Amino acid sequence: VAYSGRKIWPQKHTGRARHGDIGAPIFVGGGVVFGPKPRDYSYTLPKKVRKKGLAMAVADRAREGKLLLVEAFAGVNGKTKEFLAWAKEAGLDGSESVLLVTGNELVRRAARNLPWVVTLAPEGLNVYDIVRTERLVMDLDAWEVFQNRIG
Amino acid sequence: AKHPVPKKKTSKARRDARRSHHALTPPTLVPCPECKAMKPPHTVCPECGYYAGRKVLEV
Amino acid sequence: MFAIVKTGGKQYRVEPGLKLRVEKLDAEPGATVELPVLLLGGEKTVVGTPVVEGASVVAEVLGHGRGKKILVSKFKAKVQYRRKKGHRQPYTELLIKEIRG
Amino acid sequence: MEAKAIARYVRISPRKVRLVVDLIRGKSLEEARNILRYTNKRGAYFVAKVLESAAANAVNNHDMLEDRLYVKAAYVDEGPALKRVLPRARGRADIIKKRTSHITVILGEKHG
Amino acid sequence: PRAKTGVVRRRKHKKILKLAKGYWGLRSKSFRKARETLFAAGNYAYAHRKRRKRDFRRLWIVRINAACRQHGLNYSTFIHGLKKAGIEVDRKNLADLAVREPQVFAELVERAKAAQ
Amino acid sequence: MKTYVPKQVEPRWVLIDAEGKTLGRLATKIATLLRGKHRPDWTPNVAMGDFVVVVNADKIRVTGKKLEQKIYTRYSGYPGGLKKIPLEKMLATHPERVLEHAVKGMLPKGPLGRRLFKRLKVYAGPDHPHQAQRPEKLEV
RNA sequence: GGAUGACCCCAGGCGGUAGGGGAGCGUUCCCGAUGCCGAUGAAGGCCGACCCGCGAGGGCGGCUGGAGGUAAGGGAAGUGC
RNA sequence: GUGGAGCCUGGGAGUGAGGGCGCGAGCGAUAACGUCCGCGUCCGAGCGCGGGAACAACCGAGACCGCCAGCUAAGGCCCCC
RNA sequence: CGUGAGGGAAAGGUGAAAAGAACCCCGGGAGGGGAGUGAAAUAGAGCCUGAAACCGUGGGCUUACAAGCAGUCACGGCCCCGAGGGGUUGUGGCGUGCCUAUUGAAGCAUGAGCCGGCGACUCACGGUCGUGGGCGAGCUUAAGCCGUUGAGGCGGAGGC
Ligand SMILES: [Mg+2]
Ligand SMILES: [Mg+2]
Ligand SMILES: [Mg+2]
Ligand SMILES: [Mg+2]
Ligand SMILES: [Mg+2]
Ligand SMILES: [Mg+2]
Ligand SMILES: [Mg+2]
Ligand SMILES: [Mg+2]
Ligand SMILES: [Mg+2]
Ligand SMILES: [Mg+2]
Ligand SMILES: [Mg+2]
Ligand SMILES: [Mg+2]
Ligand SMILES: [Mg+2]
Ligand SMILES: [Mg+2]
Ligand SMILES: [Mg+2]
Ligand SMILES: [Mg+2]
Ligand SMILES: [Mg+2]
Ligand SMILES: [Mg+2]
Ligand SMILES: [Mg+2]
Ligand SMILES: [Mg+2]
Ligand SMILES: [Mg+2]
Ligand SMILES: [Mg+2]
Ligand SMILES: [Mg+2]
Ligand SMILES: [Mg+2]
Ligand SMILES: [Mg+2]
Ligand SMILES: [Mg+2]
Ligand SMILES: [Mg+2]
Ligand SMILES: [Mg+2]
Ligand SMILES: [Mg+2]
Ligand SMILES: [Mg+2]
Ligand SMILES: [Mg+2]
Ligand SMILES: [Mg+2]
Ligand SMILES: [Mg+2]
Ligand SMILES: [Mg+2]
Ligand SMILES: [Mg+2]
Ligand SMILES: [Mg+2]
Ligand SMILES: [Mg+2]
Ligand SMILES: [Mg+2]
Ligand SMILES: [Mg+2]
Ligand SMILES: [Mg+2]
Ligand SMILES: [Mg+2]
Ligand SMILES: [Mg+2]
Ligand SMILES: [Mg+2]
Ligand SMILES: [Mg+2]
Ligand SMILES: [Mg+2]
Ligand SMILES: [Mg+2]
Ligand SMILES: [Mg+2]
Ligand SMILES: [Mg+2]
Ligand SMILES: [Mg+2]
Ligand SMILES: [Mg+2]
Ligand SMILES: [Mg+2]
Ligand SMILES: [Mg+2]
Ligand SMILES: [Mg+2]
Ligand SMILES: [Mg+2]
Ligand SMILES: [Mg+2]
Ligand SMILES: [Mg+2]
Ligand SMILES: [Mg+2]
Ligand SMILES: [Mg+2]
Ligand SMILES: [Mg+2]
Ligand SMILES: [Mg+2]
Ligand SMILES: [Mg+2]
Ligand SMILES: [Mg+2]
Ligand SMILES: [Mg+2]
Ligand SMILES: [Mg+2]
Ligand SMILES: [Mg+2]
Ligand SMILES: [Mg+2]
Ligand SMILES: [Mg+2]
Ligand SMILES: [Mg+2]
Ligand SMILES: [Mg+2]
Ligand SMILES: [Mg+2]
Ligand SMILES: [Mg+2]
Ligand SMILES: [Mg+2]
Ligand SMILES: [Mg+2]
Ligand SMILES: [Mg+2]
Ligand SMILES: [Mg+2]
Ligand SMILES: [Mg+2]
Ligand SMILES: [Mg+2]
Ligand SMILES: [Mg+2]
Ligand SMILES: [Mg+2]
Ligand SMILES: [Mg+2]
Ligand SMILES: [Mg+2]
Ligand SMILES: [Mg+2]
Ligand SMILES: [Mg+2]
Ligand SMILES: [Mg+2]
Ligand SMILES: [Mg+2]
Ligand SMILES: [Mg+2]
Ligand SMILES: [Mg+2]
Ligand SMILES: [Mg+2]
Ligand SMILES: [Mg+2]
Ligand SMILES: [Mg+2]
Ligand SMILES: [Mg+2]
Ligand SMILES: [Mg+2]
Ligand SMILES: [Mg+2]
Ligand SMILES: [Mg+2]
Ligand SMILES: [Mg+2]
Ligand SMILES: [Mg+2]
Ligand SMILES: [Mg+2]
Ligand SMILES: [Mg+2]
Ligand SMILES: [Mg+2]
Ligand SMILES: [Mg+2]
Ligand SMILES: [Mg+2]
Ligand SMILES: [Mg+2]
Ligand SMILES: [Mg+2]
Ligand SMILES: [Mg+2]
Ligand SMILES: [Mg+2]
Ligand SMILES: [Mg+2]
Ligand SMILES: [Mg+2]
Ligand SMILES: [Mg+2]
Ligand SMILES: [Mg+2]
Ligand SMILES: [Mg+2]
Ligand SMILES: [Mg+2]
Ligand SMILES: [Mg+2]
Ligand SMILES: [Mg+2]
Ligand SMILES: [Mg+2]
Ligand SMILES: [Mg+2]
Ligand SMILES: [Mg+2]
Ligand SMILES: [Mg+2]
Ligand SMILES: [Mg+2]
Ligand SMILES: [Mg+2]
Ligand SMILES: [Mg+2]
Ligand SMILES: [Mg+2]
Ligand SMILES: [Mg+2]
Ligand SMILES: [Mg+2]
Ligand SMILES: [Mg+2]
Ligand SMILES: [Mg+2]
Ligand SMILES: [Mg+2]
Ligand SMILES: [Mg+2]
Ligand SMILES: [Mg+2]
Ligand SMILES: [Mg+2]
Ligand SMILES: [Mg+2]
Ligand SMILES: [Mg+2]
Ligand SMILES: [Mg+2]
Ligand SMILES: [Mg+2]
Ligand SMILES: [Mg+2]
Ligand SMILES: [Mg+2]
Ligand SMILES: [Mg+2]
Ligand SMILES: [Mg+2]
Ligand SMILES: [Mg+2]
Ligand SMILES: [Mg+2]
Ligand SMILES: [Mg+2]
Ligand SMILES: [Mg+2]
Ligand SMILES: [Mg+2]
Ligand SMILES: [Mg+2]
Ligand SMILES: [Mg+2]
Ligand SMILES: [Mg+2]
Ligand SMILES: [Mg+2]
Ligand SMILES: [Mg+2]
Ligand SMILES: [Mg+2]
Ligand SMILES: [Mg+2]
Ligand SMILES: [Mg+2]
Ligand SMILES: [Mg+2]
Ligand SMILES: [Mg+2]
Ligand SMILES: [Mg+2]
Ligand SMILES: [Mg+2]
Ligand SMILES: [Mg+2]
Ligand SMILES: [Mg+2]
Ligand SMILES: [Mg+2]
Ligand SMILES: [Mg+2]
Ligand SMILES: [Mg+2]
Ligand SMILES: [Mg+2]
Ligand SMILES: [Mg+2]
Ligand SMILES: [Mg+2]
Ligand SMILES: [Mg+2]
Ligand SMILES: [Mg+2]
Ligand SMILES: [Mg+2]
Ligand SMILES: [Mg+2]
Ligand SMILES: [Mg+2]
Ligand SMILES: [Mg+2]
Ligand SMILES: [Mg+2]
Ligand SMILES: [Mg+2]
Ligand SMILES: [Mg+2]
Ligand SMILES: [Mg+2]
Ligand SMILES: [Mg+2]
Ligand SMILES: [Mg+2]
Ligand SMILES: [Mg+2]
Ligand SMILES: [Mg+2]
Ligand SMILES: [Mg+2]
Ligand SMILES: [Zn+2]
Repeated sequence: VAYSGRKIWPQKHTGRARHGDIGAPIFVGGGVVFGPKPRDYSYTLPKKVRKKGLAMAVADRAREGKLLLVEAFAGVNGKTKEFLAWAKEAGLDGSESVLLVTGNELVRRAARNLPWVVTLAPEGLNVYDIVRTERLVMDLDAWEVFQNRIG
Repeated sequence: AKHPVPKKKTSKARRDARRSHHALTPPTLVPCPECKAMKPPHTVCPECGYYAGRKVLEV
Repeated sequence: MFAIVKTGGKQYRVEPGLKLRVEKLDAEPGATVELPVLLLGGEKTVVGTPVVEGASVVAEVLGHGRGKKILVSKFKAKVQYRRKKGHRQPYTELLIKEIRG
Repeated sequence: MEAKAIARYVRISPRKVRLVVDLIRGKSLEEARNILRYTNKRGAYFVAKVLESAAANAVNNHDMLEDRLYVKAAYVDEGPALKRVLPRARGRADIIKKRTSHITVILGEKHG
Repeated sequence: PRAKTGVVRRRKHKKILKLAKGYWGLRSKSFRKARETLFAAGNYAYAHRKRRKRDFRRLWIVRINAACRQHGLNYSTFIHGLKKAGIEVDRKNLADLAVREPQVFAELVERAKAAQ
Repeated sequence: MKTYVPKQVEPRWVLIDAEGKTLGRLATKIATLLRGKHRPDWTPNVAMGDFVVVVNADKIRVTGKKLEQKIYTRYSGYPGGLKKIPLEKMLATHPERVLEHAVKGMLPKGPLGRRLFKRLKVYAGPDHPHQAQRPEKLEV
C-alpha cells in the first residue's frame, strides 16, 4: 500500500488506541488481509480421465439418439443460408442446440453465426462443448479422429 | 480540583425534564388608550407617542 | 348442565355449544369423539370417583391446527451460549355437542 | 385550506428559535404579531418574517383572509451545521457548531 | 471476487430492533442495547412460562382454601378427603366450582368429610 | 377455560373488638381480612378484602415481659436519630399505633399492600365513627 | 415394519466452557444464459398482526424506488461484526 | 453386567492458573476465605431450577420444546408467603 | 502539515432532454408561496436511491405516595383494526446488563457515547491422513511443441 511506515502517534499516553503505520488492515485505506493475488487455477487432469470422458460424453448423446454422423455437407460453401438449408434438410430446425464438428472451414463459417450452433474442428472436440449442447453432429472424418483420439 | 466530568450520558428523558422550566412567558401587553395598539404597560406608546393622556414623543 | 371432562392430561368445564382447543386428538376433522366425564353439575350433580360410568361428552372435531409461535430462547452470559427455537404446539378444535349424562 | 412559509438555513440555533416559535403556536395571526413584536429575542425577528410571509401567501395565493388567519402549525427543524474551530489552551482546537434552522409556519382560517 | 457486507448487516439489525419495539430509550433504539435487552427477555419468558404453572396453581389453592373454610374445614383436610374419596377433579376446576358453582363445591366438601 | 376474575365488588365492612385479644394473633387475622383471602374469589392484584374497624385497641394484650421490653423504633435520618419507644409507653401515648404497626408488617409491601393498610381503621376506646357503614361485628 | 431414506410404529438419549464432529442459511462472482424475470416496474429501501422453516432464513402483500435482476443443479471466495 | 461400555489403528484437539466442601495427613498456632499432598464430591462448564433471608461449589435435583393438569424432594404449613 | 528530507487527505451521480423554473406575491437578502417545465420536482440544482444514530411537529395510550439491568408472566382499563388481533400500561408475581478475563463478576475488575460503513484463520510449494474418481505391477508426466483464440492434444526427460 502507498503509505509511509511512520508510527502515527506514540505507543502510550496519548489517550488513543495504539497504532503503527496507517497501512495496517485495521485502517480504512489500509491494506487487505489475505486478499486475492494472481493465481493459476489450472491442474493436470489425468489423460485417461479426459480420454474416458471424451468417449462417455459422445456415448451419452449416442445413447439418446442425439448423435448424428454425416458424409459431407451438400451445398454449404460458406453461406449461412446455405448451411441453414442443409441443416433443415437434415433435421436441424434450430430448436435444439448443435455442436457441429467438422474439419471443413467452409462449413464452420456457414454455421458459426447461428445462435443454436457451436462449431469445432475435430481436434477441438471436448466434453464441456458436447455436454453444453443438445445434439452432436459430425463429419465422418471428424468422427474418425475422435475414434483415433479415444483409442 | 480534579476535573469533574459527567459519569453517564444524560438520557433524552432527563435532558428534556430539565427543560421543563425553559418555556418563555409571552410579553405582557396592554392596549394604548389613544391608538389601541398593543404595547407594554408603563411605557410610552411607540405607535402614537402618547403616555398619561398626552403626546410625549415624535413617532 | 355442565361437565368436567378430561382430555390431554388436562380437565375442562364444557357446555354444549362450546368451542375448545385441547391437545391434538388423533381423529379426522368432522369426526365425533367421546370425552370422559369427571363430574356433572347444573341441574343434577353427579360426582365421578374418578370418572362416572355412564357419562360421556360428545364432541365434534372442527379441525386440528398449530398455535401461534412462541420463541423459546436460551442465553447464558459469558459463555457464548445462545439458542433460538420456534415452537408451535399442535391442538385440536372441538365443538361440544351434548352431555350424555 | 392552509398557507405555509419556510425560511431555510436561517443561521440561528434550533433550540433558540423554537423557544420563540412556541410562543405563537395556535394563536391568532394578530396576537402572534403582537407577541413577536415585544418578544426580547433574536429569534423573534426570524419567526416574524416567516409568519408575515405565510400570511401574504394565505392572502395573495390561497384566497384566505387576513382577519381569519391563525398559526395552525409551526416548527423548527435543524439544518446542516457550520463547523468552526475554536482554539483552546495548550494547542487543542475545539469545534464550535454554528447551527442552522429551517423555520416553518402554517396558517389556517378560524371559521366564523 | 469481493463480498462486501452490503445489505446483510442492516437486515440483521432491523430484525432485532423490531423485536425490541416497546422497550425504553436506547433499548428500542440501539441494536446493541436491544439485543442485550432481548437475551434477558428470552430467558424471563422461558423461566416465566415455567412459573406461570406455579403462579396459577398457588392461586387455585388459595381460593379452594377460602371456599373450604366456609364449610368448616381447611385445604389440607379437603384434599386428603378427595384423595380418599377417589375424586380426581383438579385444582383449576375445584377453584372454578368454588366460585361459579357453590352447590357443587359443597357436595364435594361433603364427600370429603365423609370420605375420612 | 381461564380462571375466573371478579368484576368490581362492593367491599364489606367488619368490626372487631380488640379488648383482651393477643396482639400478634389478632393481627394475622386482620391481615387476612385485609388481603381478602377468606374470599373464594381472591385475586392478588386488586384490593378486594374487607374494611376492618377495630375498637378497644388500647386494651390489646401481650404475653411475657413485652410491655417493658418490646421496643418500637424510628430512624430520623439525622445523626443520633434512632428513637426507641417501649410498648408500655406507646400504649400510654398512641395505643392505636400498636395494632396498627403490627398489622402493617403483616401486609405485602408495594402499592397494593399500602392501599390495604388504608382500609384498616383502628380505634382506642369502645367507639368508632363508621356507623354510616353499618360494620358487621365479627368474632375472630 | 418398507425394503433400502418414502413414511408409520415402539423405545431410549438430547445441561454444557475449552474443544472434536455433523447438517444447513445467507453474501460476491462463474457455468446454466444469444436463455429467463423486468416500466402492467429490476435492485435497493420502508411497513406487515400473513405463509413456510427448529433456526440462520425464505415467501407473499402494501408503500417507496426507477433499471436492472437472475432459477433447478453445480463451481469459486476479499463471504456474515 | 449390551453400556455415549471396553479394546485396537489412525485424524483433530483443548488442558497442563483451579476452587469450595467432606474425610485422612503434613506444614501453620489442635490460626486463616491459609498452605501442601491423598480419596471423594461439587463449582469450573449446572452464576439453569427448589430450599438455605440474600449467596459458584451446604441440602434437593442433572433444565429437548409446549400445557391456566397430577405426585413428590430438600425445606416448609401464624401473617408477609 | 513540516525548517527540511518528508508526510499527505477529502471530494463521483438533476433529468431522456436544461425544458435549470419567465412573471406575480412576502422578504434587505437567503428563503419560501403561486405560476411554469417534466413521466416524475420530498428529480430544484444544499439535486438518483436516500438506511441508522440524532432533532422535531401532530396523534393514541400512560404518568406527580413512587424504589428501577427497565424486562418478563398474569389480569384488568383505555385506544385501534375488524369467541380474534394490535398499541398502551395500572396492579400483582418473578428478575444481579453485554463482552472480556478469572478459582470466582451485577460486580466497586477490562472494553464500549450512539449509529452506519471498514475490520482478523488465507495463499503457494512441500508433507500427512481422510475422502470422490481414473488406471493398476504399474501409475504419472515437467519444461516445451502443435493446435485453439474461453478447444484441446503432443511431449516418458523425470518422479513415485
Ligand atoms: Mg509503501
Ligand atoms: Mg507515498
Ligand atoms: Mg510509501
Ligand atoms: Mg518503513
Ligand atoms: Mg517511516
Ligand atoms: Mg521506522
Ligand atoms: Mg499506554
Ligand atoms: Mg478515554
Ligand atoms: Mg479513545
Ligand atoms: Mg484511538
Ligand atoms: Mg500508537
Ligand atoms: Mg497500525
Ligand atoms: Mg510503525
Ligand atoms: Mg505503511
Ligand atoms: Mg486500499
Ligand atoms: Mg483511499
Ligand atoms: Mg487505496
Ligand atoms: Mg482488510
Ligand atoms: Mg495478512
Ligand atoms: Mg496484514
Ligand atoms: Mg492470500
Ligand atoms: Mg501466475
Ligand atoms: Mg488448490
Ligand atoms: Mg499447471
Ligand atoms: Mg454461434
Ligand atoms: Mg447455449
Ligand atoms: Mg486537586
Ligand atoms: Mg471540582
Ligand atoms: Mg488550583
Ligand atoms: Mg468546586
Ligand atoms: Mg472541570
Ligand atoms: Mg465520572
Ligand atoms: Mg440525547
Ligand atoms: Mg423528547
Ligand atoms: Mg435532568
Ligand atoms: Mg455478561
Ligand atoms: Mg447474569
Ligand atoms: Mg459470552
Ligand atoms: Mg465462566
Ligand atoms: Mg453467551
Ligand atoms: Mg420577553
Ligand atoms: Mg398581507
Ligand atoms: Mg500556541
Ligand atoms: Mg461534541
Ligand atoms: Mg460542537
Ligand atoms: Mg462487484
Ligand atoms: Mg465486512
Ligand atoms: Mg458494504
Ligand atoms: Mg448492512
Ligand atoms: Mg449483526
Ligand atoms: Mg434493509
Ligand atoms: Mg438478516
Ligand atoms: Mg413498552
Ligand atoms: Mg426508545
Ligand atoms: Mg432514547
Ligand atoms: Mg432512534
Ligand atoms: Mg434474540
Ligand atoms: Mg419454559
Ligand atoms: Mg423458571
Ligand atoms: Mg411443577
Ligand atoms: Mg378451620
Ligand atoms: Mg395426596
Ligand atoms: Mg389429587
Ligand atoms: Mg377468618
Ligand atoms: Mg394519638
Ligand atoms: Mg417479596
Ligand atoms: Mg424422543
Ligand atoms: Mg444420541
Ligand atoms: Mg436431560
Ligand atoms: Mg447439548
Ligand atoms: Mg455427527
Ligand atoms: Mg462441517
Ligand atoms: Mg437453498
Ligand atoms: Mg450473509
Ligand atoms: Mg452457501
Ligand atoms: Mg467476475
Ligand atoms: Mg451470457
Ligand atoms: Mg442476461
Ligand atoms: Mg416479459
Ligand atoms: Mg412507463
Ligand atoms: Mg409499483
Ligand atoms: Mg447485486
Ligand atoms: Mg439480489
Ligand atoms: Mg423478511
Ligand atoms: Mg421493491
Ligand atoms: Mg442495462
Ligand atoms: Mg446466478
Ligand atoms: Mg445457482
Ligand atoms: Mg458445472
Ligand atoms: Mg475479510
Ligand atoms: Mg457398540
Ligand atoms: Mg461418554
Ligand atoms: Mg467417554
Ligand atoms: Mg484419538
Ligand atoms: Mg480439525
Ligand atoms: Mg497443547
Ligand atoms: Mg494449555
Ligand atoms: Mg505449567
Ligand atoms: Mg493458581
Ligand atoms: Mg490441587
Ligand atoms: Mg481437581
Ligand atoms: Mg496449586
Ligand atoms: Mg481437600
Ligand atoms: Mg460429618
Ligand atoms: Mg483436613
Ligand atoms: Mg502427610
Ligand atoms: Mg490458640
Ligand atoms: Mg463461601
Ligand atoms: Mg484454600
Ligand atoms: Mg480450612
Ligand atoms: Mg487445614
Ligand atoms: Mg477437590
Ligand atoms: Mg476456565
Ligand atoms: Mg449444582
Ligand atoms: Mg458436573
Ligand atoms: Mg447452583
Ligand atoms: Mg438465582
Ligand atoms: Mg447459568
Ligand atoms: Mg440456590
Ligand atoms: Mg434461595
Ligand atoms: Mg427465596
Ligand atoms: Mg394447549
Ligand atoms: Mg401433594
Ligand atoms: Mg419432608
Ligand atoms: Mg419461614
Ligand atoms: Mg411485609
Ligand atoms: Mg518539524
Ligand atoms: Mg509548508
Ligand atoms: Mg512522517
Ligand atoms: Mg484517510
Ligand atoms: Mg444524468
Ligand atoms: Mg447528464
Ligand atoms: Mg421575485
Ligand atoms: Mg424586496
Ligand atoms: Mg429566489
Ligand atoms: Mg413564502
Ligand atoms: Mg419559487
Ligand atoms: Mg405537466
Ligand atoms: Mg409511468
Ligand atoms: Mg421519493
Ligand atoms: Mg427521484
Ligand atoms: Mg445531502
Ligand atoms: Mg437515474
Ligand atoms: Mg434525494
Ligand atoms: Mg434528504
Ligand atoms: Mg430519518
Ligand atoms: Mg408528543
Ligand atoms: Mg405513605
Ligand atoms: Mg398515583
Ligand atoms: Mg412487573
Ligand atoms: Mg393472576
Ligand atoms: Mg389486546
Ligand atoms: Mg394487556
Ligand atoms: Mg403487553
Ligand atoms: Mg400470586
Ligand atoms: Mg441488578
Ligand atoms: Mg448472582
Ligand atoms: Mg452479547
Ligand atoms: Mg472487553
Ligand atoms: Mg485480566
Ligand atoms: Mg485477575
Ligand atoms: Mg485473581
Ligand atoms: Mg451493577
Ligand atoms: Mg460493589
Ligand atoms: Mg457499576
Ligand atoms: Mg481497575
Ligand atoms: Mg464495569
Ligand atoms: Mg488486566
Ligand atoms: Mg471518543
Ligand atoms: Mg444514541
Ligand atoms: Mg457498526
Ligand atoms: Mg486453516
Ligand atoms: Mg492435503
Ligand atoms: Mg488423495
Ligand atoms: Mg487414470
Ligand atoms: Mg480398480
Ligand atoms: Mg519425489
Ligand atoms: Zn398609541
